[PDB]
Amino acid sequence: ETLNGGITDMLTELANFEKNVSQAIHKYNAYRKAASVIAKYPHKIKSGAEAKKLPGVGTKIAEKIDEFLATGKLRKLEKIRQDDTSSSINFLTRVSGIGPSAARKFVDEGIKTLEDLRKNEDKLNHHQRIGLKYFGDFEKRIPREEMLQMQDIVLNEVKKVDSEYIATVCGSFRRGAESSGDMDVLLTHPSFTSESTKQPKLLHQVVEQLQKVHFITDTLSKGETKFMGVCQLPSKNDEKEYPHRRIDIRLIPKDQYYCGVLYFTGSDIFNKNMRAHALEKGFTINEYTIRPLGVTGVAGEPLPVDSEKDIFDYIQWKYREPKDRSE
DNA sequence: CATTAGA
DNA sequence: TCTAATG
Ligand code: NA
Ligand code: NA
Ligand SMILES: [Zn+2]
Ligand SMILES: [Zn+2]
Ligand SMILES: [Zn+2]
Repeated sequence: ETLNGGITDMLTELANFEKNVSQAIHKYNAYRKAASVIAKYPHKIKSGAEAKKLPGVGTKIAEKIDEFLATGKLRKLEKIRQDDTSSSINFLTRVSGIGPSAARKFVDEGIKTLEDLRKNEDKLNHHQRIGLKYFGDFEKRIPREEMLQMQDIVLNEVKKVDSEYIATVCGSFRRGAESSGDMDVLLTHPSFTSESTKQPKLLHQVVEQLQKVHFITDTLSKGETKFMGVCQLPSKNDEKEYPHRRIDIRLIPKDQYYCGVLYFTGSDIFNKNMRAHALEKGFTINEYTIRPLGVTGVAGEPLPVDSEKDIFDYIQWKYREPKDRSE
């Protein structure tokens, strides 16, 4: 956690680089498991050979481990870090919609900068166009203060549209968080569950309302259950317009709402921990349900959930407010 | 690990 | 159809 820190950090840098700059899923996979185990190792690694005894650590990494222990650096790391091509890919990739694949491509053609991106907006698809457009605004955290206004809006419209809608804003924001990255709204409705062969309109009506009053300003991807756009609080009385925010809305079969809400609310750690617990308690938890375990090794039969409670009850835990879902 | 664009 | 990108 701090004993194997640089080691695991160097390893991750290395890993990540294989994967993006080059396309060596293998090495890239190498560094990762390695970085994974040395991370667990409960002792201060004092040398390569010592490391080496680890599962996943072979001679290559061992060597890196030595150089790094020996001199506080690494050559390949120094080299990479400097490498303009690689720097370039790492950067382009920051545009929402630009992944490694495309990043490499552009570079190839020679678009290495944000400005390059501009004169070449033609080479870019819709998503990427929007990502380019709100590059600054997207990089910005969302102050909770704003979160409350946004939530405020979405709730009112949702409701005006149909009163049968149930929406919950998940994420860190749900957990108390001072700021958040984007708004996640989980939605479900009664007339829509596991069976009841869809009802696309259900998601669409709402998106439509939202855009209607100018909350949603762009569509990154809209399908029949997941809408991915951009929103913005009305830039009030001039002098201060708001930053364009990322928003995601998902439609859920009402019969698997709370599992989902449970899930998305996190945190990753509360999850895993909540999940690990369900197991002893003789169950299984996932993004959509909770099924009792059966001795034959496994089992199914999706238990009926009416609120975040029932799930707790099931695994017979203490209801933990979202606020304290931290781990 | 699942959903959407796109070519 | 696959393969990318977001989560
Ligand atoms: Na080994
Ligand atoms: Na990106
Ligand atoms: Zn020790
Ligand atoms: Zn989020
Ligand atoms: Zn999100």
